[PDB]
Amino acid sequence: TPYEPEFQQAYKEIVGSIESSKLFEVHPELKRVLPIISIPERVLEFRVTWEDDKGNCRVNTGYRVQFNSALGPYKGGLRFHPSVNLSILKFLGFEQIFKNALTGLPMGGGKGGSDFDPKGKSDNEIRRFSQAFMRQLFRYIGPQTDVPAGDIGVTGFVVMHMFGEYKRLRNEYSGVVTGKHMLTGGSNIRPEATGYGVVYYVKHMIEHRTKGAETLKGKRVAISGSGNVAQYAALKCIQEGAIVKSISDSKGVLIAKTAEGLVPEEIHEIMALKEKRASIADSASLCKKHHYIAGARPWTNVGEIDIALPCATQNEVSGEEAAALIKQGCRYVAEGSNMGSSAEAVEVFEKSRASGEGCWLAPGKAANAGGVAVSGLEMAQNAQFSTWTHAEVDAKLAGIMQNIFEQSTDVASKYCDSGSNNIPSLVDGANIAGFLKVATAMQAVGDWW
Amino acid sequence: TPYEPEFQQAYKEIVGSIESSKLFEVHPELKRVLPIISIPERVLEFRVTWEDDKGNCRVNTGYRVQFNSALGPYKGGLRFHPSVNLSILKFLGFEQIFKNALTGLPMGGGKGGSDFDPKGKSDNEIRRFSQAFMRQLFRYIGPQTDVPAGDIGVTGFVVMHMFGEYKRLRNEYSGVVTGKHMLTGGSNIRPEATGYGVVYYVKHMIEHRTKGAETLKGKRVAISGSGNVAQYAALKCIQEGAIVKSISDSKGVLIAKTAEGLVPEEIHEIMALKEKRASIADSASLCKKHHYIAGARPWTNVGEIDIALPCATQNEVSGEEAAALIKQGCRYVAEGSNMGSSAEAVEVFEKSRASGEGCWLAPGKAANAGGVAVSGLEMAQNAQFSTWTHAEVDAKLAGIMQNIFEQSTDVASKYCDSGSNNIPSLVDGANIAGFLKVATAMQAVGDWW
Amino acid sequence: TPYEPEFQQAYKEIVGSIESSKLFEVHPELKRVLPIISIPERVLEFRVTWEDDKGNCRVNTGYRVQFNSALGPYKGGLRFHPSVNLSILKFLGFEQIFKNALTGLPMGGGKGGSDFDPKGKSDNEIRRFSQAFMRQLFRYIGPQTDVPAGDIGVTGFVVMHMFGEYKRLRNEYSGVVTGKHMLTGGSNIRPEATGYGVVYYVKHMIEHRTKGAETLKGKRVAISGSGNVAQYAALKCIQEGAIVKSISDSKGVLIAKTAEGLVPEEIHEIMALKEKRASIADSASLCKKHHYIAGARPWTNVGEIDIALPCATQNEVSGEEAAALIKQGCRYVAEGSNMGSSAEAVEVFEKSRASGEGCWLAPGKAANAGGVAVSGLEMAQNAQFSTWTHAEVDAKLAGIMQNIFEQSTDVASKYCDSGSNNIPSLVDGANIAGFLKVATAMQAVGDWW
Amino acid sequence: TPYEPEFQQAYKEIVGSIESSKLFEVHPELKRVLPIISIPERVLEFRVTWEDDKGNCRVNTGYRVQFNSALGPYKGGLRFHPSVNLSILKFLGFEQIFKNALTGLPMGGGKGGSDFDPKGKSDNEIRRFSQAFMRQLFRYIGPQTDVPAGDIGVTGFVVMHMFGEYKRLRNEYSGVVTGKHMLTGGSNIRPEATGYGVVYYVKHMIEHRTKGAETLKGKRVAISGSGNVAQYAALKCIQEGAIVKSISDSKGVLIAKTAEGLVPEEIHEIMALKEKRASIADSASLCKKHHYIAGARPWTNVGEIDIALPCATQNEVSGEEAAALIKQGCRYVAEGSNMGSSAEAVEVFEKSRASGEGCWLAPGKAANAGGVAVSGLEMAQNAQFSTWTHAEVDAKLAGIMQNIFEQSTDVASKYCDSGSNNIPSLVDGANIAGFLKVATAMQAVGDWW
Ligand SMILES: NC(=O)c1ccc[n+]([C@@H]2O[C@H](COP(=O)([O-])OP(=O)(O)OC[C@H]3O[C@@H](n4cnc5c(N)ncnc54)[C@H](OP(=O)(O)O)[C@@H]3O)[C@@H](O)[C@H]2O)c1
Ligand SMILES: NC(=O)c1ccc[n+]([C@@H]2O[C@H](COP(=O)([O-])OP(=O)(O)OC[C@H]3O[C@@H](n4cnc5c(N)ncnc54)[C@H](OP(=O)(O)O)[C@@H]3O)[C@@H](O)[C@H]2O)c1
Ligand SMILES: NC(=O)c1ccc[n+]([C@@H]2O[C@H](COP(=O)([O-])OP(=O)(O)OC[C@H]3O[C@@H](n4cnc5c(N)ncnc54)[C@H](OP(=O)(O)O)[C@@H]3O)[C@@H](O)[C@H]2O)c1
Ligand SMILES: NC(=O)c1ccc[n+]([C@@H]2O[C@H](COP(=O)([O-])OP(=O)(O)OC[C@H]3O[C@@H](n4cnc5c(N)ncnc54)[C@H](OP(=O)(O)O)[C@@H]3O)[C@@H](O)[C@H]2O)c1
Ligand SMILES: N=C(CCC(=O)O)C(=O)O
Ligand SMILES: N=C(CCC(=O)O)C(=O)O
Ligand SMILES: N=C(CCC(=O)O)C(=O)O
Ligand SMILES: N=C(CCC(=O)O)C(=O)O
Repeated sequence: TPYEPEFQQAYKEIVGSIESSKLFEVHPELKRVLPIISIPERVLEFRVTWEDDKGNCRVNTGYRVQFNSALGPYKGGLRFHPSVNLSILKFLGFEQIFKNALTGLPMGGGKGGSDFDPKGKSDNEIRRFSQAFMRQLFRYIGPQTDVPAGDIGVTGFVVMHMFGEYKRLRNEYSGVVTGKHMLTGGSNIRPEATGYGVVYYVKHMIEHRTKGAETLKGKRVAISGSGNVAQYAALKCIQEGAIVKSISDSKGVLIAKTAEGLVPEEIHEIMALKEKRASIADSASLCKKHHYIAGARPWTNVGEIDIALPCATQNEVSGEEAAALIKQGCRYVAEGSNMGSSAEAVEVFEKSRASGEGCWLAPGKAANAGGVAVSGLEMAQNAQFSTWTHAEVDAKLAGIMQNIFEQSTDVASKYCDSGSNNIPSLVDGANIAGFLKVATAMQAVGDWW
Repeated sequence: TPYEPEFQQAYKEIVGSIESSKLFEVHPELKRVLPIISIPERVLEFRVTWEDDKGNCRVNTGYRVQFNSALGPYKGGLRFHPSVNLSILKFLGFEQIFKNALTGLPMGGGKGGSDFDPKGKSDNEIRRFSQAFMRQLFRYIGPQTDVPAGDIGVTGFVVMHMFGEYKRLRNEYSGVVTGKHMLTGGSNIRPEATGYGVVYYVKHMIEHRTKGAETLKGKRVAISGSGNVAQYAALKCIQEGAIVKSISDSKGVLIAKTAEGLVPEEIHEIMALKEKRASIADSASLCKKHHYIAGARPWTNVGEIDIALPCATQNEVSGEEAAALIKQGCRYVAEGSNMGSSAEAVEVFEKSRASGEGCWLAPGKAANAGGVAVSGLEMAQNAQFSTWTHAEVDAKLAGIMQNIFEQSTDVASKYCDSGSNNIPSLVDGANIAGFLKVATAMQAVGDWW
Repeated sequence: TPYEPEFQQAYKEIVGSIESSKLFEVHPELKRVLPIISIPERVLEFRVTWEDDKGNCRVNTGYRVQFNSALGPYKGGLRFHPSVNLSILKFLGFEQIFKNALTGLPMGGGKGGSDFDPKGKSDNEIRRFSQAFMRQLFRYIGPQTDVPAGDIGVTGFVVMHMFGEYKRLRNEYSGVVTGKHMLTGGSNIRPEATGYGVVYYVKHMIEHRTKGAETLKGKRVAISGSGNVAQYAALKCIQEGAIVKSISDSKGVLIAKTAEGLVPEEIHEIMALKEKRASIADSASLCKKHHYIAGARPWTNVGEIDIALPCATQNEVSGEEAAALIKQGCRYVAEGSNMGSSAEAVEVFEKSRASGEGCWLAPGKAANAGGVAVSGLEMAQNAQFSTWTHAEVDAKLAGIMQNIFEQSTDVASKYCDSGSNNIPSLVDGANIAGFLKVATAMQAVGDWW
Repeated sequence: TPYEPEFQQAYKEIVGSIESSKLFEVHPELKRVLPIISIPERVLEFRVTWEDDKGNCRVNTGYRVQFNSALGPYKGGLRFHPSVNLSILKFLGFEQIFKNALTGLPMGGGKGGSDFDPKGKSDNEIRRFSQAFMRQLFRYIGPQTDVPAGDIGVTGFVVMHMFGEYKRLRNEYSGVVTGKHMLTGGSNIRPEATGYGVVYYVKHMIEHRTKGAETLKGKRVAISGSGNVAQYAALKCIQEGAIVKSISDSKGVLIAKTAEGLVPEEIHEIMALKEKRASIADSASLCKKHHYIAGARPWTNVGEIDIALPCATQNEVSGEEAAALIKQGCRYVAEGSNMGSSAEAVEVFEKSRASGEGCWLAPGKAANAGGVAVSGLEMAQNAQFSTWTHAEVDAKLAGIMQNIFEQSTDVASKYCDSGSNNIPSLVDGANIAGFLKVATAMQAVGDWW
């Protein structure tokens, strides 16, 4: 039995929500599910051998965790980052079970990736790695078996290289991956889906907490990250009349120097930088206009703030940063990143919600579900031999995020207690709602009794 | 060439309708189809070895008759009953060809099952048997090959155990079976579909026979059986304002002691008894309130009656019972059960229709088609990556049953003669309509020339 | 549960040997095997549609009984005869389990065929039927799964058409069938193997019964049948210095009119007749030279006789014929045909052995095993990428038949009682030896416990 | 990157032999192999769900490490022990690469198993677990892909249950596993092979070290373990005229109380105890006759000794025990167990060899190779459709062990230095010989360049 801190972190939060609720008082038989659900159905690791631009034989480790398939084929992204290991991918894959359950679409949970580092690699090297990766993975996936997509380090470029290699090796053209190109079975809204869905979720939070007194307009938002989720979270914020006060990467943070915050052209500039695996610091002009802080996160540096959207990586909000956010005025936190808040930050936010200023955390498995939701929609369009409009997909996305919110608050009211401020735990509601659905389907298919 | 009485019975009725009609005068080439269509495309038998709760090695025989696939993949239920043998399953599978053709959905015909007896078995034993059965069957079925579901003795519990075992063994999540759980690709209305569709069919019969003078409201209905088909036939009858005067099982019959008949809470009580494989006699309270007759069928015991719905098993209405029904006032018979009426009962009812009181039999292959129709709809929802509403499925079901009625009366008028009472044979119309469609598709795919 | 007389006959003889022996006194747990072993692992039936020389759409039923695979892949011949049905093929497939066990080669037991009648068909029609048959069967067989060969009505012509169709459909060249052509993975001695092995077995019988006082030289032999087994039994008899007094077909019997009996040129003439599906009666010259009896079997017509070799079909020796054989001097009977002796004939011969003149029956599952033995050798040569010499295969065949004899007498002495004449039952010894081996392997692989 | 101590231990010893030798001076390009070879080609983990005798849903983790396939299909045993995890199975699978290379047979290296604990389980539970395990593994193995067999906790009973389940699920009868039953493609000598091969290896050690002055006769041997390897090592020792002074299990050690040591009937008694998963302590009579020490290993308790055969598990000889062995007279150590000697014990023995009393360690990857060698021979017999005699297999085994010895000493002389006592390192020679072969084949197939 090995040391898997991130997996254990994610497991402890979920199980804590469940065990602290009335669920096992009402349904004591469900206790039997926990030892079973927490062992993946299957894990694959494989050597990935590839050739660099200098002709050297290179090697990296690849993985696919197929955690749960009670509700559908395994579904979840691929992460290319030098930190990747089994522990991280188990955290993500376990989260993904419950997140996918919340969407209402027929998707099991999985996650995979490699310790391959895209930084410093050419597009040629990345194509070659992608192809080599898929030459290991193809036999273990399929449109009704396991449907990947892109997570950290895995762009449309990578996903599409993988689609191409699968279609060649299996000699079929199907919905094996999502995040595809629009000419090859892609969905409108898929690039935008995660970040748009985070912001949709926040609109439901503001409505509920203010009992309809306020909207997202004029809210000051601190975003971290500068990739797929952060970009479109920032762009949706701006569309909705909110103020984007920060954006960040692994090297530092850009703090807007105007009360109007960052504007769309600036997000597009950063998008172009990240397409070339460059850093925010590499725009001399953005840095001179705004306030660039090498080595820092946004949270303690953004001044007065209303919303925080962690959109980079796990454990990117410390307990100290959570408390600083609240002192700076923050009352809504929604995780674009998977497990963005550290365990200590979760506790700070949950105590605020219960007893303090009422700062309200939406967990990633609810708030960030828009991406995998629109992936499900991509699967549906592929099966239907159809391509829906932007408006059609966005409306479905909005309806899904609303349903996740409603499931979360309904389940929290049924099994939990909100505390002094009467603000239900989105953390507890998402965990319990997702677990109950999966456990029920598991029982039907024979996974436990 | 072996003795297969039930198969021969079912074959003789179908062929009699066809040969007594003008069909082969108009299309003499169709005579060539009969020797071909009546040999199944394929039959599988397999040993099913399993372990009882005492640890003993047990064995039963399993089967899948894949009768015809001109119109689609094989489709039809699985029956667990100690009577099961090849003859019975051929009867059912041959019927199923024509029934499935009538639905208008792309479904071939098949049937399977085992002589395994669920009575006296634990849920644990039933899970184990289900899994063992599917470990024999899986290689011969698939979402575009052969899609089973539940018949006598095969509940959602069994179907879902089988789905789980298939998905594990084939490592894919697809519409391999219908009658699935709502969290795992099930359809709304599927449990209700057969019994609801029987009653829908009867409404068309009353409208036609009374030329719009009467409705189902207030009609006194004798139901046999107490399982999936009988339960929802009884509940639909009550919803429609009819009076349910009986319900039965293999041990006896409950006759209502009030003119109001049985009420929904009583049907639900019986439903709960049957979930535990108990008998009607095991409710002391139901028996004390009503009139329980050990060892009897409803037909001669229900007093005055308007409709008879055989919803248990084949050959459950004798010729003597048919005549007694008519003396008791019965003018509509609709088979929920497959081949519920004995050959002698069919003749009594067809002569009544032609020349007597006008008592009108709807054959199972028309009246009971709602179940496999909604199975087809479940296949469509699975393929579409969609879950339709209850209202949406029920409306489709109603439209299918109406279309089966119209096909039946249209074809009877075209090729047959109704006799003195001008009431077209639903028996003959269903048989000829179904046969013509299948024969036409067979010719296209090369099965005959 | 259907009427399967031939299966029941074969089962009753085997089980009688076992239950009348000490086996279940020594190993009482083996009683549990009988209900399991007697249900085939799998049965396939399929429609076989084909086109005659006049262009008509024709249909026949095909079958493959896969009875037992504890010792190896299913193995056994295909029979084309209008009598064929499931009962007959179950008899043969059940026999084949035990026969294959006796050979010592890794072969399970199965049998298949069709009610297709080769008589009156052209070679063109037979090619077409063969191909159609294999287009149904191919997915259920394979070199390590189920390896057919030719039984009644299935010649090398048929087997090779089937090989060709399999290799095309599966795009591989392997030992899927035995009885192949020498240019396509055939074995030397395979055509001769059954009839040669029968005569080898008889040599062991004469040695044992006469305690080395006599040989096969000069023995007068009555053979029935005129196909693959009879031909080479007759030719081996002649090589060994015995006298062939008869040969027969479905239309009548040729009795030799000389004490020298039939000569090889006459057997070759009949071979050529049977290649064209003609009858013995169609040689005017053979009939004029010898004594042809329309409608008769040899047994009561051959005059004085020492050995009887039933080599046509099941139940071709009545109890009355058995008694007549003994009155005519017969002291050895060896079944070339499967279950050649009727149940009443078996009893006559077993009582003779025990208490009378000492007439000694060798059951087909021992005496006729040479064919499937050399099939196993063909499988070994295919796997090895090798073709052994005639001498090499014949020596292996001889060694196998000797080992079957030794196993039979050793097991009979261990578990049975020979009676007054001290001649062990070859019937009982073969049945018990074969059953013990299969039961032991079944237990190891989990088929029973 | 996780903590994998056993894997790291095994890797460090191998790489130390290689890096301390002249190999990379002669062939510097081989340095590139180490980062590649040490990442498995593939790892599978899977949940194994099963039912205990009380009907409870149980779960365990299963694994198959497919480490290297340059020389053949993956090959190596399955271990059922509550300690099992990925680290242990990687140690074993990495060892297995090199061991399999040394045999000269075309076998890659792998290992798998489960944390399932057979102790306290019924044979029924073990059958059920075995079957469930194989229902997870079957798709990832095959006769030309990955061929398992039995390691700690995996008996013929388990292996054969697994064969049965594979043959059912894949519908083929092939050499998917080795260690099979003799009626189902087993090899003679396979049960005996590991322990016999250890003792064969020791005979070569004595010949070499004493320059032909001494033999194994009369040598006093301390054996640990009491399972498959220990039993047949003890029985071979006795056949060869050596004295068995100990045998042990996880609960304690039996020290012989006579100078004649243990006799074959005593080993057979222990064999029967271990078939029932009982302990040595459970024989009151053995314990009363001899000297039983609860909680102890043999090494410091056996008195004067010449040979030590660790035959239980990894790290079962401490550095202190190694030094005590030498003080007690031990001059030969041969590992029946994989990595039986701790790292500290290896160093004690290698310094003795180099500079001290000349105590000589043979590593498991050489000494214990007889088991997988005879597995390879079982694969060859299966492919050939043949069963070789005991004598034939034992002669091949003896020839393999001699060849492993010769390869080891030849390679040690070529690339290493023996030290003062002129006794070549069997440790270094096995590691380098095995690595060079695998690296060469890897290069040919494109695994590195
Ligand atoms: N994409 C989806 O559909 C989706 C859906 C749900 C949730 N998520 C989650 O959203 C987060 C971001 O994913 P993405 O798709 O936007 O990936 P992305 O496009 O690769 O962007 C990741 C961003 O996070 C930063 N980052 C990554 N790892 C970091 C680390 N260890 N320390 C600090 N900064 C780090 C990167 O910095 P650099 O630019 O300096 O490299 C970059 O700005 C992840 O937690 C992911 O699991 C993604
Ligand atoms: N389910 C479908 O979708 C479907 C569709 C079309 C037609 N059908 C037909 O409808 C009938 C009932 O099926 P079901 O799904 O309702 O099965 P079910 O749930 O198993 O119920 C069967 C009922 O019939 C009784 N029964 C069964 N075999 C009997 C026999 N030999 N003698 C007397 N009573 C017997 C049972 O009595 P106990 O409760 O005492 O056991 C029970 O009340 C069958 O003819 C079936 O083929 C079913
Ligand atoms: N071939 C093998 O390797 C093999 C091995 C072991 C045992 N057997 C058994 O040996 C017997 C003969 O097989 P075979 O391969 O020699 O077949 P074959 O070449 O087709 O010859 C069959 C012979 O038996 C006659 N016959 C068949 N069915 C008959 C019936 N119902 N009534 C009377 N005569 C009948 C045929 O008469 P016509 O010539 O008039 O048609 C013909 O002479 C069978 O019992 C078979 O199962 C065969
Ligand atoms: N079998 C093969 O072909 C083969 C080939 C090469 C090498 N090996 C190696 O040989 C060794 C023994 O394998 P085997 O096949 O003989 O297994 P086995 O039949 O299961 O016997 C294992 C023996 O070792 C003892 N044991 C196991 N784990 C132990 C632990 N953690 N602490 C102390 N004692 C322990 C057991 O004690 P209990 O009886 O108390 O349970 C038993 O006496 C292993 O290292 C294995 O990898 C086996
Ligand atoms: N990266 C994902 C989802 C990938 C997908 O759309 O399957 C996530 O939910 O974190
Ligand atoms: N039990 C069935 C139908 C099963 C199905 O829905 O395929 C029937 O039509 O009798
Ligand atoms: N016809 C056979 C054997 C066919 C074969 O060689 O597999 C028989 O044993 O009856
Ligand atoms: N248990 C094994 C070998 C298993 C096998 O024979 O494949 C070993 O070498 O440790």
